[PDB]
Amino acid sequence: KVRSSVKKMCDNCKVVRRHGRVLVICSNVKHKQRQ
Amino acid sequence: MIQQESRLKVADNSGAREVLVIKVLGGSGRRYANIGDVVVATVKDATPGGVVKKGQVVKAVVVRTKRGVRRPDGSYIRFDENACVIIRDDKSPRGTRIFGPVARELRDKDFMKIISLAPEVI
Amino acid sequence: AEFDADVIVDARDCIMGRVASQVAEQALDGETVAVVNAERAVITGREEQIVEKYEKRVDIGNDNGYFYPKRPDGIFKRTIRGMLPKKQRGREAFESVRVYLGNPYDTLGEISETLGA
Amino acid sequence: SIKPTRREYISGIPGKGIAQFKMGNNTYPAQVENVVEKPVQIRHNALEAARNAANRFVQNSGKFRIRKFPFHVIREQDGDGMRAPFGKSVGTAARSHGANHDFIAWVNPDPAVEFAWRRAYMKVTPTVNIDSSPAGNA
Amino acid sequence: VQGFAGYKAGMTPREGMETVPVTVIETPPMRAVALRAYEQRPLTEVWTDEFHSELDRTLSDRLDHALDIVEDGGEHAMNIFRAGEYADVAGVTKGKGTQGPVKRWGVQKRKGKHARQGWRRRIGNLGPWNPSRVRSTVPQQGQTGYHQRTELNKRLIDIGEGGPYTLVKGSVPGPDKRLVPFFRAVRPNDQ
Amino acid sequence: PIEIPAGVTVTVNGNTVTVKGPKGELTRTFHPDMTITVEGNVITVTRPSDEKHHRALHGTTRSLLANMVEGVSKGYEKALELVGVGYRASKQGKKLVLSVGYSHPVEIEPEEGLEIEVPSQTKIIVKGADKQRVGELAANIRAVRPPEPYKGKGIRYEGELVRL
RNA sequence: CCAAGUCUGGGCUAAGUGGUAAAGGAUGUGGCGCCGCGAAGACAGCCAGGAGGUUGGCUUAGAAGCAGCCAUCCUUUAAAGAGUGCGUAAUAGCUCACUGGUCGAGUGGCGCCGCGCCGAAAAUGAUGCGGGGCUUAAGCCCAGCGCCGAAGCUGCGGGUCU
RNA sequence: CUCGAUGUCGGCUCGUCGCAUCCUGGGGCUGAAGAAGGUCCCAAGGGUUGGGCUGUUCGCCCAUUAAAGCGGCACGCGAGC
RNA sequence: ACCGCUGAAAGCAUCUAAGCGGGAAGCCCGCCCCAAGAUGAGGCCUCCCACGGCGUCAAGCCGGUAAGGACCCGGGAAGAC
Repeated sequence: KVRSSVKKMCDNCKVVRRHGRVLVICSNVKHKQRQ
Repeated sequence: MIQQESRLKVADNSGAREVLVIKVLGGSGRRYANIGDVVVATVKDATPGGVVKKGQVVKAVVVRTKRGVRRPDGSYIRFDENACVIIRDDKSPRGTRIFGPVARELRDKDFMKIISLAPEVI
Repeated sequence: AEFDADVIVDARDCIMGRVASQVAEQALDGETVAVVNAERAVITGREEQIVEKYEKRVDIGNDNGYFYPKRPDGIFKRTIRGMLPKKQRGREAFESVRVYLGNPYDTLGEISETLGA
Repeated sequence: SIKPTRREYISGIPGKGIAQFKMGNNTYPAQVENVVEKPVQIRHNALEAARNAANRFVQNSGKFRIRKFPFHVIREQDGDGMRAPFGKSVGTAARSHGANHDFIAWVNPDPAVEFAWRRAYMKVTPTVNIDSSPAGNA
Repeated sequence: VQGFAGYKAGMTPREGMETVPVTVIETPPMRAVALRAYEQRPLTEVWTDEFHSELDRTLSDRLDHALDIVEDGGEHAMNIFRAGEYADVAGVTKGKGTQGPVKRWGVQKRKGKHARQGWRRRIGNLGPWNPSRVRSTVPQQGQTGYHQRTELNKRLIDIGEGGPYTLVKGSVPGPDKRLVPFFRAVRPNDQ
Repeated sequence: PIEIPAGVTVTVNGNTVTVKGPKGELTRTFHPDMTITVEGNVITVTRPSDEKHHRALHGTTRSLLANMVEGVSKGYEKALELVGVGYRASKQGKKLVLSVGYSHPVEIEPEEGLEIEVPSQTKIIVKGADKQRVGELAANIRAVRPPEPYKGKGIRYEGELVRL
């Protein structure tokens, strides 16, 4: 969502690279981190 | 047929007389009120305050138009006049009674109510 | 069909660059180069963005038009022709070269095809 | 570096209006602090503020000391339009000479205050440098 | 010849059950000229004279079944088109000509207070100042009447021979009776 | 760094590795952009990079291989869950005939290779020959039929949970 | 395209960056220093208790880590967990911050960098100057080497003023 | 740049781009069950209505509607009114 | 966009660089409308045969072949001409 400025929720929410892209991931709809 | 401010009498008794045609009811564009159709106009004048009253925001339908209606029966029908009936959101008349005949139509687009009240449906 | 044997060449793998380059080189001077290979051809990795640029030849459509060929055949059309000008010789120099698909006479097959191949 | 008309004819002799220096707590060794590298008539206000919000998030022991302070100022629109411009003051600060000793998060073991200041940098404006002092930070 | 076609009979409606207007169409089997194939090399149109008597005054189903009637001797009666079907026909506009941006192209003209002023018919404008001269956009008095017109969802109702002729569902053949009609039921949707 | 137990006929040509076995008749591909590894009684990773990068590159193949095998011999199995207080299924035709409202259930076919099973209407699952080609299709239906975890019901990957 | 090394040497790119941008992010990638250990056989996997006086103070109608304001100590023992954590009405399960068997040889951390991807959306139609180019493609950094190219400088010869 | 001169507001017509998208599809989010809303990412195809009073645009009001979009181009257009 | 599968490097996970799929009124195709003057003038069938005399690579001057066309006339929802 935040497109710009993502940084680790749940004590897990991972750091993944898709299309060089960095989009938050972690066992929660409440983390759908993306930029 | 019948829009902007073309006028048309009553045949029911709702307590009216004649009514100005605001919008043709249906959805955007649309430019026409042909019997069966439903109009968004008001009172140009109504009896001595029956129940309606001059200049009353309104909702009425199509039943008399000298515009001539082509019956799927390659037939043709029209009238000496142009007017219709009021209604209760629920495509339901008010006039307790009818007046000049009308046309199958109505039925086809819901209204029986008048369909039969009518003195004669042509 | 069959022709001369003047400029007897082909293509495949190589670098879709200097490739044409000389093609003309002799494209100039005053020679005819009929080869072929298209597909086989070759050109920058980064396929992806690889097939992009030339899709930039793809839908580059300008009312006034702007076709932008859709078969290897072209790719080389452009490019090459690129090497030259547009007054006489050059021009002609564009009729004097000719290539084709598989083989009529004794990564370079994806962008095309891709955008038309 | 355009600066003002004089220290007592235009606008010189003020308090600049702000929120004093020291906070946090002592600490003999532990060198915990902050400085910069950017040049900028440090935005007073912005300034004053910032630092403060700093205390807002911590509270007590962590040299919430801070070695800054504006003392001159700009000016602009007031009068005719654009031409012969008189001057109407507003917004003093101080030159953050391309880096230098900012404020200090100084104390034994109290990073619970390092993070703070941290929060203090975040804020600020001109980027900022996160650092330690003689020894580091413990 | 890949298809089937002839000319405009005319229009009239009448009968049915609710009633419905169509159009008549003339055409037995206008013989069979070669047939489409690009085999061994380039092949398309031959001509083993067998035509009319005057014609030298000027001297894979669709096409396939053809082979059926085009080898028979030439001609080929029209009408698979049967009871309730959708071919498509391509008339020829109608020598209507060069007209004003009026009917040629829908548009509102000279309003009132000036909707007469010995004023009238004539488009509103072209292009702005900075944009650039002109567009190939806004049509123009783009002549009409000749266009190779046609359409779709062309449903045929019935047919009979007495003279091989066809009855149609809604005419609009484009061109006029005695006119050049060609039909098909292309990528039908009503299928 | 692995093995090739019983029957694992192995042929690595051009870059393709042909593995023949019991109920695991399979012909897979395998990079020429690296180093093959096979010796008739084992096999493993080849270092055509030795460097972190390609390192993993095969550090993947490894598995890759591992697949061919276990795949060629003991085919694979995906455990599915039929959790629907209305939905339900039980093979029919050479495919499956699931159901879950709407009106038109659906027939799904495991093209040559894949093969589904209706142990018992409620639950089901697939047994192919390539964990790869399996897990996928296996799921490609597990969803196919909305698992909607709004409060519990639908196709779900074995070993799920609930919600609120 | 247009004249001149698809020179050689050794690094760095895997985005077409080059071919405009900032604050701001992130086990991208390559090169440098630190804390703990792998035979108290180490981090991620897995077996288990997943310890007791801890169920303290404001508010309690409920702090009793898992409402929040203050504590942060003691322990009989395999050590501890000021119990960072999903919860519910507080309690009630799991999770390492705690370690045995099984493996077994490199595993997690911050400082220093040089290259690089999100932030970075526009109006006629598209853009490195164009065709174009991914270990001489070519870019960028550090090294040696030879060729181009002004009307500038040498050779040719005339001109002309002081 | 133009004063040896580029005729300026609103309207009319004829429109053409653009996307930060009003309607429209596709999505992830929700303190989302349904339904309907809110949040934000992807997409411009097509489309986005009659009146009123105002020189006006703007704007308020009337009846619609899925919707009744923001803005370019001399806030497009006078050798077209 | 957006959702997944198979699995490295991170012996545990990951839509992921490589391998394979899901998914839009949108792009390409498809549906109508031109259209090789696209100087790359395209295909194909159906007709016509080697005429005269002159210096030349006379690819230059004449009767021709209704193969054939035209012009003039008479006519067309073909149409300013």
